[PDB]
Amino acid sequence: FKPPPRPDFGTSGRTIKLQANFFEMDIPKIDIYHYELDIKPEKCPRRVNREIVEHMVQHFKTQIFGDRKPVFDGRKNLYTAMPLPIGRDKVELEVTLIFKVSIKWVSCVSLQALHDALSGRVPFETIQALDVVMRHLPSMRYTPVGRSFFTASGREVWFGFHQSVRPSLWKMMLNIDVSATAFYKAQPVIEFVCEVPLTDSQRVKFTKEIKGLKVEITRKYRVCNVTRRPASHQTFPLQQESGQTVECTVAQYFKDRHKLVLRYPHLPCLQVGKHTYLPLEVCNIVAGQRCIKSTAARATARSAPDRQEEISKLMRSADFNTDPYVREFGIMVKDEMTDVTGRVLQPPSILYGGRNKAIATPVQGVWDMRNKQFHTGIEIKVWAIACFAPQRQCTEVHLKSFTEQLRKISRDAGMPIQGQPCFCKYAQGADSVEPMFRHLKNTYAGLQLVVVILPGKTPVYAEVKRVGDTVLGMATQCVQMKNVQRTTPQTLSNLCLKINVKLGGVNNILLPQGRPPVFQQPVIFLGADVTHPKPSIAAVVGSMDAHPNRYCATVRVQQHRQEIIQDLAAMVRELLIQFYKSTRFKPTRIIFYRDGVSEGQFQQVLHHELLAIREACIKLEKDYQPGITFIVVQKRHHTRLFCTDKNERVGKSGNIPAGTTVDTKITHPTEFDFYLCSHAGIQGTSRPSHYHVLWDDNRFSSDELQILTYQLCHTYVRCTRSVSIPAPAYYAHLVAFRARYHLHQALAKAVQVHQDTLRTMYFA
RNA sequence: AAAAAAA
Repeated sequence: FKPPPRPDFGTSGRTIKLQANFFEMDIPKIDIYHYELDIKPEKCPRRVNREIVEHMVQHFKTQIFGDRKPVFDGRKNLYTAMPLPIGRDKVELEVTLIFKVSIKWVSCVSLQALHDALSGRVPFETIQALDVVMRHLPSMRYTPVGRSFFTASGREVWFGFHQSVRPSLWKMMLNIDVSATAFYKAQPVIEFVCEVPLTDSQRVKFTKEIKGLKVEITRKYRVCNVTRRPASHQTFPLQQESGQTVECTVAQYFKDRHKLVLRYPHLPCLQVGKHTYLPLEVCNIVAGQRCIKSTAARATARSAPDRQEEISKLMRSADFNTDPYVREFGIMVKDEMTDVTGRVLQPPSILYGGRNKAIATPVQGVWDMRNKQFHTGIEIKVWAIACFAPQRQCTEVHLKSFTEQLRKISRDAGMPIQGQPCFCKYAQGADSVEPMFRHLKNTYAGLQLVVVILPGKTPVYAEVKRVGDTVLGMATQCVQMKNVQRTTPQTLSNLCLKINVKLGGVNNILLPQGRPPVFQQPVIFLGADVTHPKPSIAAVVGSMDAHPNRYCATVRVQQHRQEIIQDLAAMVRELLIQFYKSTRFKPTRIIFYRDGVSEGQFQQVLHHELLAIREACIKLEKDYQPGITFIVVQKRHHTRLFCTDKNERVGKSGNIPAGTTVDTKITHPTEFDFYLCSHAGIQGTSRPSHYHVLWDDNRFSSDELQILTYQLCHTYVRCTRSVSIPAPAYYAHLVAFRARYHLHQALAKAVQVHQDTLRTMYFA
């Protein structure tokens, strides 16, 4: 039900001086007064209600407000510094040239409760109020997008920033970060049509780009569909002065009431609202809407000291300590970043294979395959290469050499490719793949892999994967034609990493000598993530080794945009059933890693998902009562950590080193959480993964779980690196994403995977 | 779809 109290802060790893974009807030101890605001009509969006309050605050200065300046939620909440005569109800107010406004007093918001909640005794309404104060004035000036703000200097990038009030130990802080987002450019639709008579293929793409967007007339209409018929032919039921309803072409209607004759009658019409039709000549896309979905990569990113400068530049630009509404309440936001002292954990040694074994020691989150080979190499006796690019643009000599080098490296990689390709084909057409794909497994018993080669963007990868893992059960490895003409000793080396484990092999295992005490008993590791598009796809992956290296995946479909997992009881049980079949043991502890859950869903996710993970254990045996560790991981937060000393920055990114852990200062005051940069930053500013532990029966310490989380990120089997999140939560992302390429019993039947592929990691 | 990182 409720999260556990933080056990400790731990003492592991070397200390490092850092900075965070958390800015301390000097909060007064006065009370805040909340007022509900019911305005008619209630249909108006966020921005208009803020203008209504903005107009009535000046209008009724003598009547009700006076010296005070009120902050506005944007909907139905209004906080003030000191009380108003409005208290006890009631005032009904008009806004002149139509809105009737009602200001009703609610309750007093005591700020000391926060000053007390950070030192014993977490009132959401108080933190809800402090954000409204800081959010209010930037909402006036800039265009708000969720929590972030943006301004205006066929997509277009708008540079803005993010703002949020977050609680921390002993005090309150303000989180600010530079943010950029793609926005649909304020274009006339005719140029929006131009930038993306129309053919059915020419037309159907435009409908995908503009559906659900808002346009104006040369009113506010949200587009629903793009007509098949042009303006000169599309009709609508027009009534006449007589009363009878004749059919009228949309081109001729503008020719009568609006005196406008269309220049582009051959183009279709934007359907707005039903029964309304608008041609493309008179429509401009509404400015200020976030885009739903190379040049965008150059504007984004920058060194970590570069981003650290922009946040401080922006902190100078806003100057929150001189914000008239922040002045009214007395809040003071420090102009300096918060100094935090993190800890860099030791990376676990990694045992490789072959008779020469070896011990890879990761430095800056990287090691190499050099003078090493696989812990459990899989010698491939036979396989079938199937290139899908023509010998007009490819040649046997490529594949004669591509396999020549590939065989040479797998010889060094520990999975010796001793056989030779049973056949080597050229085949084109996504449809003819399946008939060929059927004929290859029958010709060769003990067959393993099929190296299909795919040139550029193509939906054949969807069918090669759909027919590959769900039906017949053969292994499948894809590679672009761009990588068969050019073979560097690493492009092929990362391939042998994926292929070996996809054939049941073990590329590497953590040093068992140096391992936390949670491995003294049998323990299973789970990862879950939901990817939304109609149906949301949920995947749950479970540990199968005690190393732990090999995993197994279960993926289901569920309600559109649903973040909870109802089939968690079914999937965890099925996952944990496969654990006994492979390990011969029952896992004493379940370590659940959950991804994609915001704190607004913590009480909703933990309640159901922990009960489902307990329903899974109880269906096995009446007394199978292991310990559940519920860990929500977060990568889409906004916390940033920068190095105080230039002698600790790593690479051109200037980012923090791998294994940087933070328990103090900027974490949740009472509960148990921490930020952990398991990886090293190659590009831009690193975003350290945050782990909030909602349930823990296993009685973990802060150290042991932080080291366990760090060690699991090394166990990724697709690169010689540490990664963003632990491998279970990472593998869950692949599986739910792999099910997307599998295109209502048939959907679950399409997402269901074959038995022989379910044996190991088809997804890696 | 060699891979990680970056929105």
